[PDB]
Amino acid sequence: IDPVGRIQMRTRRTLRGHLAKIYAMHWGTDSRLLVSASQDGKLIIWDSYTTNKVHAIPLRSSWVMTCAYAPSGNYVACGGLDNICSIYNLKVRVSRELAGHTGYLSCCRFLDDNQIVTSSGDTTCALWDIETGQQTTTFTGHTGDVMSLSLAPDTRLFVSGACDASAKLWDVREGMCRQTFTGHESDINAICFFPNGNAFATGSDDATCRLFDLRADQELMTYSHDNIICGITSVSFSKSGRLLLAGYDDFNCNVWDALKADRAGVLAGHDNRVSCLGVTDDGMAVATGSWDSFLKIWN
Amino acid sequence: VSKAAADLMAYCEAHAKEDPL
Amino acid sequence: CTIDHTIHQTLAPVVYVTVLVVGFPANCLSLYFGYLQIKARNELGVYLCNLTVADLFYICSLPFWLQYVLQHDNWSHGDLSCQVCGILLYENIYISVGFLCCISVDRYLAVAHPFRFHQFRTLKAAVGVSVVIWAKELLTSIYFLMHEEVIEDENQHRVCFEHYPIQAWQRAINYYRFLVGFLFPICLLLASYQGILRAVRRSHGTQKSRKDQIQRLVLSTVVIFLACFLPYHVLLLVRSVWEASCDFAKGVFNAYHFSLLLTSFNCVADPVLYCFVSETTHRDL
Amino acid sequence: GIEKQLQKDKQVYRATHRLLLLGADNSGKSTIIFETKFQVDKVNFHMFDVGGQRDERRKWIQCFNDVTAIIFVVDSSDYNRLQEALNDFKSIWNNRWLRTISVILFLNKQDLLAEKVLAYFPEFARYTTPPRVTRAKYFIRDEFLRISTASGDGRHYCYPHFTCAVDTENARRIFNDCKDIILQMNLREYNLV
Amino acid sequence: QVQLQESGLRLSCAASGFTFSNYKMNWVRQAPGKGLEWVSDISQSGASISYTGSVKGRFTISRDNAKNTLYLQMNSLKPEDTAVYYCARCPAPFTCFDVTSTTYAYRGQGTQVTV
Ligand SMILES: CC(C)CCC[C@@H](C)[C@H]1CC[C@H]2[C@@H]3CC=C4C[C@@H](OC(=O)CCC(=O)O)CC[C@]4(C)[C@H]3CC[C@]12C
Repeated sequence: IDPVGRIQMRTRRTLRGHLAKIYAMHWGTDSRLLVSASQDGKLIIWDSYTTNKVHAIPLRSSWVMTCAYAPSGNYVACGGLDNICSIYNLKVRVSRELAGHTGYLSCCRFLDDNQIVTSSGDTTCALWDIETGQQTTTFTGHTGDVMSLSLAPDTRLFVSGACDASAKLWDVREGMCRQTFTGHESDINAICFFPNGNAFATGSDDATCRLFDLRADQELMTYSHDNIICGITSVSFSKSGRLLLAGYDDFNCNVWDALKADRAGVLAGHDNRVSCLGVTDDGMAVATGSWDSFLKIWN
Repeated sequence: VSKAAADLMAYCEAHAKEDPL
Repeated sequence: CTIDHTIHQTLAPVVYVTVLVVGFPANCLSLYFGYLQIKARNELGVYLCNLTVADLFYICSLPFWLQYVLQHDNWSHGDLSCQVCGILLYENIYISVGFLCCISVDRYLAVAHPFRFHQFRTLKAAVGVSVVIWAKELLTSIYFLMHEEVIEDENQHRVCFEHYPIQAWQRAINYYRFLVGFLFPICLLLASYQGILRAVRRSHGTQKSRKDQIQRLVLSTVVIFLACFLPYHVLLLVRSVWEASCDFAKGVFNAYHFSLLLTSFNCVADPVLYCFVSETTHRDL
Repeated sequence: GIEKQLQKDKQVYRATHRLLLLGADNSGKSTIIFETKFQVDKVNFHMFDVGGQRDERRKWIQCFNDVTAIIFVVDSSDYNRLQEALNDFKSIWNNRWLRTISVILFLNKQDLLAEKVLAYFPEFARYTTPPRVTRAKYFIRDEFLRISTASGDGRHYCYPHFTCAVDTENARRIFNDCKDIILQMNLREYNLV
Repeated sequence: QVQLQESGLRLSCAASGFTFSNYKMNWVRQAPGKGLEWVSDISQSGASISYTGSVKGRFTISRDNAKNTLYLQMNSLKPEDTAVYYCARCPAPFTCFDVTSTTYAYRGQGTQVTV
């Protein structure tokens, strides 16, 4: 096939309003407004075009591991070492709290205005009803702490990665495990869904990525190198699924080629670890945060 | 596995026209 | 009063040339690193950049004085050039001295009082003090530009910024210059660095390898400042006190001008002592 | 008016100091996730004790990468679990994310150790002090300090202390050791080293 | 899919599903009615070796990367050594936290040793 070739991108905007390290970020469905979370107990909603802070929310607990943006744009969420999921209304008032987990909250994703899916470090996931504020289902297959999750485009399934070198697929309606994949040697840090919804990618501490196809039930590609001896903190796909972007602990992000599986680019502009990484809904820009307290937008 | 690979490449080539990156 | 100025021709041009070539690049590098410091919230970047700009201003003058020496101690431009160059040579060293004192005091506050004076050492204070320092430059520059009678001639070549014997106003200004621009800054530097060394040796978790390296660096900086600036002010004061005849002037000429040629090595020693020693620029450099 | 509030909160942020509290169940670290706040000489310290999680710490420990110091409490009167505490300290010391963080080590329960001595490790036979209670105290301290000095000499330092149950000077010690840590940082930051 | 299978007095560990040489190995026992206790470790290349004081001078450890197996040559045992022995592999390569954990995912099922 025709290789992608060198992929050169440069920082367009830089967002500087956070005091501590960035731990998570998420984009809005409008492809303009994004929410980011910092360990200094602040939740800022930015404007990429102008870099103006639309909002700023002080959180009760300083250590937040994740944040989410409602697909309708009327709410947000976040959580961490407090073992709660806090949901804020954007009429900003704390509208609710979801408290059923036992370990720290690792990830969360809105299904609707009324439902949200969460994972915790107690090795379980759960589906909530926001109006009633109680769990509806639990998913209890994993053996190690769940680190990431990713909702399917139809919103009827999802995959989760755990600190056991394995992944699993769940039926939201049925609440039963469908499959299991074991290709890695150490903890899984990130997981993503391919645009078509029939695959996913995974980054681990053994310093490799791998691509799993649900129908074949086996790892297809293995994105590694002989000189990379660090783990992977985040992954993300592009609009077409042709470039896989992965952040590392070497302070740089690499732009892999999902099919040819040979690195095609690098984004070296952060002085510390690259923690979070997201791609816009309409595929126009890429945002990356780091432990340097700065957010950068690349095009 | 060949079928899955073929479908993945087909998708990637089919949606390559509108990928700004 | 005729003077034998052959010391200029023999010795001054080589000092001017070496200082210029060795110092322009070093000051450019130091300004670059200070700017990198400004990007973070560190205040020392403000003072480092101000000191480097003052050094560059001093360096800019040297071509005119070198040419003046090369054409047998004769000024061939207008009087305005003579006044500006004389100011930049003689009165521009005290801006560097003031900014050295600022850096020293900042380091003392940071090291000896870590949980205090957080408002004092903020960028706003840095810019305030820098403006207040350049205000004195402007004041003295105007004061000296008022004395248009700063150029004379004998044997049909014009001498800029020198009178043999010394004039009344030079005698008046030399006491103020000695006192304020030498004796108080040295007191400040010695006090601050004694405090820093006290705190560092009092330390608990710093290893004996560094506890001696820091002491070496502090002694080096103080000694180099002292060497560069002590003879000039001693000779300044001796001239201002005793010189009242042509014979005494032509006797001291060589020693006075030799001690004045030593003051031009500060612009070279400053980058070395204040930027390049830091390890952050060590690998980059 | 977001910018003014953010500037004010940034000014507030650097004024206070964070701490992490670590230890075992038998170590009386609670009397030395909960939040504690105290003040000495008008400087504010915030100490955090994490107890709502499972017994695997290799992932949520990374949240405390940029804390000022770590407080490690040891129950020195129990010879059985002393090797477990040594292994815990060795794991903490050599972590990649905690390589720049200084440890304040508290050897608690000194009265119990004295009582036990007056009433595992074979190298204690050929040991001499740098009286039995002094030898045991410094033997355990040196057991920890061998691990401390075996690596990471330049980057960070370990501050040891002997603590009893009725001790009231722990806050002063934390204040002084944090002052020294900050002095090291300022030394490295102002071109002095 | 990692898997550590022990056998065995000279104990031998069989490792599968990963590179053997880039990891630091350990020896973890579990006496009756007590928690898991660390015994011995050996670095990647086999240079640095450490022991619990109890088995100092008695148990000899050596790793064989070529055959991908770990050994604990033990002699002059005591009744206090009766316990289950597990083979542990702390997770990160090129570098050891949760080995003696209640539920650690990277250690074998173990072999019961009775004296
Ligand atoms: C008229 C000619 C002959 C004399 C030129 C010499 C001076 C007028 C200079 C030399 C030393 C200078 C002083 C050196 C240091 C200081 C301290 C400085 O303040 C600080 O150090 C603030 C603390 C900080 O930097 O954090 C303010 C300027 C001042 C008084 C300077 C004022 C101007 C002085 C007296």
